[PDB]
Amino acid sequence: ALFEPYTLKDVTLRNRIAIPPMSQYMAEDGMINDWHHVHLAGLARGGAGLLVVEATAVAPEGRITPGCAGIWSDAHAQAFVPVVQAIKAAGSVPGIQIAHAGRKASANRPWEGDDHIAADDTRGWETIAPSAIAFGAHLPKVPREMTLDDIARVKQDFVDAARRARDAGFEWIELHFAHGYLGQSFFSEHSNKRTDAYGGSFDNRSRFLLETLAAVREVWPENLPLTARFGVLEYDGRDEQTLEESIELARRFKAGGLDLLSVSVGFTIPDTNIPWGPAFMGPIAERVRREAKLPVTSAWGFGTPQLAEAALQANQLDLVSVGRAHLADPHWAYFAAKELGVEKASWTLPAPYAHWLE
Amino acid sequence: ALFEPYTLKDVTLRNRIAIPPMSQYMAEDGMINDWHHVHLAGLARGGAGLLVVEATAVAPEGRITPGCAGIWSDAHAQAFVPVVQAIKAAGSVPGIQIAHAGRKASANRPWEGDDHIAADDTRGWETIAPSAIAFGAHLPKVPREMTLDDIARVKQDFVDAARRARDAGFEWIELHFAHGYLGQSFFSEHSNKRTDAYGGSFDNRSRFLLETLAAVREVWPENLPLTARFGVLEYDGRDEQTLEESIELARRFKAGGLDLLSVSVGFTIPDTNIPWGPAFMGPIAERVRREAKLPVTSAWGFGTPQLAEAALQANQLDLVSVGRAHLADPHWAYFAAKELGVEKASWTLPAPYAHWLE
Ligand SMILES: Cc1cc2nc3c(=O)[nH]c(=O)nc-3n(C[C@H](O)[C@H](O)[C@H](O)COP(=O)(O)O)c2cc1C
Ligand SMILES: Cc1cc2nc3c(=O)[nH]c(=O)nc-3n(C[C@H](O)[C@H](O)[C@H](O)COP(=O)(O)O)c2cc1C
Ligand SMILES: O=c1ccc2ccccc2o1
Ligand SMILES: O=c1ccc2ccccc2o1
Ligand SMILES: O=c1ccc2ccccc2o1
Ligand SMILES: O=c1ccc2ccccc2o1
Ligand SMILES: O=c1ccc2ccccc2o1
Ligand SMILES: O=c1ccc2ccccc2o1
Repeated sequence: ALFEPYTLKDVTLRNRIAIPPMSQYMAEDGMINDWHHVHLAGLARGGAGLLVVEATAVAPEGRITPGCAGIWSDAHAQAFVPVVQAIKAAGSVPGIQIAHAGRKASANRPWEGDDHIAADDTRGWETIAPSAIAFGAHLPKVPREMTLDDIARVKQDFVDAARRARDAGFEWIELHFAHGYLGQSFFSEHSNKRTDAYGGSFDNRSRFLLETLAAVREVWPENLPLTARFGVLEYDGRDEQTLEESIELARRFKAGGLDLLSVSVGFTIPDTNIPWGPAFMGPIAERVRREAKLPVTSAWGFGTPQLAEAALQANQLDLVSVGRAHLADPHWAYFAAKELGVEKASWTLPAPYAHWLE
Repeated sequence: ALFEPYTLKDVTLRNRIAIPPMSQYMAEDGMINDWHHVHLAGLARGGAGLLVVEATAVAPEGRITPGCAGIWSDAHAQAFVPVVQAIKAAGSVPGIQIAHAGRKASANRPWEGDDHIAADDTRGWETIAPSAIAFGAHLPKVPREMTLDDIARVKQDFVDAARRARDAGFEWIELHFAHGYLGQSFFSEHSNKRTDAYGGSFDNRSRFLLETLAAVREVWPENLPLTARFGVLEYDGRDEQTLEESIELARRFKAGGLDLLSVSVGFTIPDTNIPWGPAFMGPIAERVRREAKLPVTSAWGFGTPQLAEAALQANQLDLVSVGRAHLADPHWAYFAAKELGVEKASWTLPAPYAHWLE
């Protein structure tokens, strides 16, 4: 099942293996470079059906860190063009995740402290969010409460980013509404304490996300998959109520033209108890898929090829996202094809490799 | 031992893992392209101490196939510059193998027949060699016997190639005197039937190789390793006599400034019986190392990390060359570091990978 193709709108993936967005923290002032080119091109040649580029900020302040990729100008977008073209030459579908880190912005690279940047560090910047409340823990900075104009500006930033992504040749877009960043923080009552149209009720908390989706849909081609990543629960002791609301929003996403949902955990606050384990998201993704009638992918521990295969056969997932295993071995799809007994497994790879590995 | 550094002349490799030349057959009219850039850069980031670029023809007719890389003009050399710079940025030493395919030239890509190109195929060309005798089998073309001017011209081609390699920034050069191509074919009595100064006696058969080495040494910096690959036996029933002469030539190579010998099998003729097996070259490489007092590397089946480690501990090898395992997994050095219990094995890789794999 892992090596059956998948067709969504006009796009066909050669298999069900997706490489999820994985931030590299190697960009400079948002501009990607040869780190990203070789990294992504090498992954595409590894055999995966879909490669989703790391979180790419729609605005400078929406980067997580000083090394995050950005697409907030045409020059930033044009930098993606040769990379997109290399992914395509390798036969993988190029996708990109567009993002805004919200209150989690202005942080250090994970191997450089992983924490909010010190006040007098010239690299740092003010963060913005639905409400002036800090994440806490290693991210204690209190964000600035967004004005209605801020909200309009960020929505337009998402539109501009999607427009650029389209024109750079991406065939698959993913709105980053997960992992506690801006979009996730608008939906969660933990972080959203607004009393205007963007806070309070379920309708109001959903509003930012739904409007951003609608605005993006105006510029993103109908025949190319339009997707999002969304944390559907927090493991914060409110899981049944949170999952119910998240599934309801997924229904609204679908009605608003969303083709597939990448199902994640919220990470909106630090005080949680996540039951980490191989493929632990499987049952959650399946419930979203069933109850919203929407294709899904998810991640965490699917680098064991048999787990990926089991998830697909059980219809918990439509695509299986495999992250860290691809940092370890960019040719993981070849490893998986062998593990699963695929005919001519070496031809998961391009000829100059496949010929010799048969 | 596999992860101890190695210093040769002014060059220091971060470990004893070498990626040997592996032809990609993806070049056009000798010019390399983004296939080679991403392929080589990705390998460099995988952790290997030394990356030797595939056989690169010193002249158009010295390509094995229409897809082989070339360095027979300054424009061909300049194309290597960004690749060399990427290898260095990744902390690997960039080397290159310069070559002339001799009677084995003008062949199809291995996945396109692997045989001599048909007479009326517009891609083909006349081959040149010490004597007009065919390899046989899948390479039945009779080469043209080289004139003394041909020999002068090819030596100068090797000099020009080494000069270009130097200027492109390579830190390690390997003369391809192995695998039945031009250099190997001059040394072997099977293929060299000349009656002039370049044939007959051991001195005469060695001459082409020794003069080419001397000529190259004039332009290749003294402080950068000067090496060659050389088939030391054929498994043709003449192994003791052939090994004795090959070791004698290795002594002459050393006296003439050779820093390290990549020990191989000759492949000069098809009628042989090679005892293929994991690390089977080990005992042969050790005998050359001992009897010529010269550092060596070799290859074939060392992708099993424990075999690589054993070879080094037994002083059979100074560097271990690992080829096909790197086509399967460009991050093989990381796999090896884990297998061998290296401290902080993930940091065999660059930070954007290592941080997450610890
Ligand atoms: C280095 C790294 C970078 C990541 N970057 C992103 C990102 O930019 N956006 C995102 O939504 N998830 C990101 N993730 C989360 C992954 O997409 C994925 O969900 C996670 O690694 C779990 O899958 P795995 O066990 O196969 O690695 C990242 C994960 C890692 C390890
Ligand atoms: C695809 C491929 C290309 C190769 N190209 C070259 C080459 O250009 N020059 C050379 O001397 N050897 C070449 N070789 C031989 C390798 O360098 C090496 O000796 C051989 O693969 C055995 O090592 P291994 O078992 O680790 O693969 C090539 C081997 C392969 C599989
Ligand atoms: O959305 C994200 C962005 C970055 C990241 C890094 C490590 C782990 C998870 C992550 O999720
Ligand atoms: O799988 C492939 C096959 C061919 C190719 C050519 C150039 C660049 C990347 C490529 O990837
Ligand atoms: O194949 C791999 C290798 C390492 C690793 C580390 C963390 C998570 C997943 C991983 O997968
Ligand atoms: O010198 C060489 C050049 C190419 C090659 C291809 C496959 C196997 C061995 C080889 O050796
Ligand atoms: O190992 C590395 C570390 C950094 C780096 C930067 C640019 C290109 C390649 C690189 O490789
Ligand atoms: O790791 C590997 C995987 C495949 C393979 C095939 C032939 C020779 C060596 C190999 O090494």
